[PDB]
Order: sequence, then C-alpha cells, then structure tokens
Amino acid sequence: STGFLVKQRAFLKLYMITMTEQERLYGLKLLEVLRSEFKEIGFKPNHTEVYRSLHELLDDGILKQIKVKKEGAKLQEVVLYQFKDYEAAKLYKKQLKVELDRSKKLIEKALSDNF
Amino acid sequence: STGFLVKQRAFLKLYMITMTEQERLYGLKLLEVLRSEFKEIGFKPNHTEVYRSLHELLDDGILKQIKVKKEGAKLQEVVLYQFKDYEAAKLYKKQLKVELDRSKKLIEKALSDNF
DNA sequence: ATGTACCAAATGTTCAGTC
DNA sequence: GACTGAACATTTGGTACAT
Repeated sequence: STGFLVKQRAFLKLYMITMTEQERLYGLKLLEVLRSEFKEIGFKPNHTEVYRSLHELLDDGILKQIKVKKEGAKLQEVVLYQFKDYEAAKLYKKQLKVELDRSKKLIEKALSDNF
Repeated sequence: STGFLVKQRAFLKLYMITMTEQERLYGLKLLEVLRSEFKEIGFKPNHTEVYRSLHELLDDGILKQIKVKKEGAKLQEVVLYQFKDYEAAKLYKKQLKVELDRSKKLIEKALSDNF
C-alpha cells in the first residue's frame, strides 16, 4: 500500500468478525445493524459490499457458511456465518487495528495542519 | 456516495490549498515536501497522485502557476502557486472540515466497537 | 517529480435468481 | 416482499518510462 486510510472492504470485514463473535448472523441482518449503528455519522453501506466482504472472509478461511431456516413466516432459508479458522480472525483483527490507528493519526493530523 | 472516509485526492488537495495560504507551496518537489510531512504515520503518496491532485486545482481554476525569484535572490527563478479562485478554495476547504469530522467519528467508532 | 499512457483495484448500480 | 448473489462499468489509483 501507499498507506492511506483503511478501505471500505476491510472496514466492513472487520465488523463482520466482531459481529460473528457476538451472534451468528446472515447478510441482510448485518447490514440492518451496520446501517442503523452508522446512520448518524452518515455511512450508508449497501448489501453487495457487505456480501463481497463476507465472501472474501470465506476465501481468507476466517468464515464458513451455514444454511439454515428463517422465521419471516415464509419458510425461506438463510445463510449464517461461523468461524472456521479462529487464529486468522485474530490475525486479521490485529492488522486492522494498526490500519485504523494510522487512519486516526492521519485525520487528526490533517484536522490540525489545515484548520 | 455511501459516505465512507475522505478520498486520497480530496485529502492532498486540502493540504495544497492550506500550503498556498501559507505561501509554502512552491517548487516542483511537492511530492517530497508532502512525503516528508506524513513519513511518521506511514502515509507515502506516489508522484502521479500528487501530480493528479495538484493539476486538478489548476484545471479547476483554484490555483495559478507563476514564476518568481527564489525568495531572496537576484536572478534565480522558482515556481510559485497562488489563488486564482480564493472563493472556490475557501468553500472547498469548509467542505473538507465536514468530510474530516465525519471521518474521525467513523474511526473513533470502529476502534471503540472492535477493540 | 514531468506527463504520459496504459494497468490494476475499490466499489456503486442493476439485474439474476430464489423464497 | 425478504434474501443471496455477481456482471458490469466507473471512478480511481498505480506502474513504467524516457526525460
């Protein structure tokens, strides 16, 4: 990298890991939660980057899919994620702290020099 | 836009606007002047970004490219930038405060949520 | 650290497809 | 109508160069 701010694909993946930790969820719920958690700041992610994020985590080996059923009254079927390789969730979580830390210095530094 | 972080280009341009205000934006080696500034944190732009950022403010009509005497000289000439459009520069700079404030909130939040 | 010119990467829009 | 998915294309950044 040239080491500028963290990229959205990364920021979202990290949030996926944090959320899997607390409750095994599926794509559109993850978005519901992120969207509303962030609706004051004005970050409005969309369902497909969230999905591409989860998807990458599968290639990374950090997550696995489990196909289960939902209770919308629709007898549908939903896809939850669960840790495959826990060590790699940790390692990914570590890399992003670094990235987010540099990112904090940059914005603060930028807010200082220019304002 | 979804409203994620500030864009790299918008971020360099902001510095250039400020450096112009401080009469610190002169010479061709703006890259090294900007690299030197961010070497601590670990941000290291390449020439083509600095070129692209610098050359947008000219084309957009915010900056003008001039020739003056190397501050204190008799003959030697260096390149200087001044405000062609100081209105469009102040407005823009305001836009960036918001853009940075919003960005701060996101990173403080990501760190607070995930760590 | 010019200025180009062609490359790769990040990600929004629209649609495919199933309940 | 709630859900998972992916091509396409843009807006962008990066590499490479001779200069």
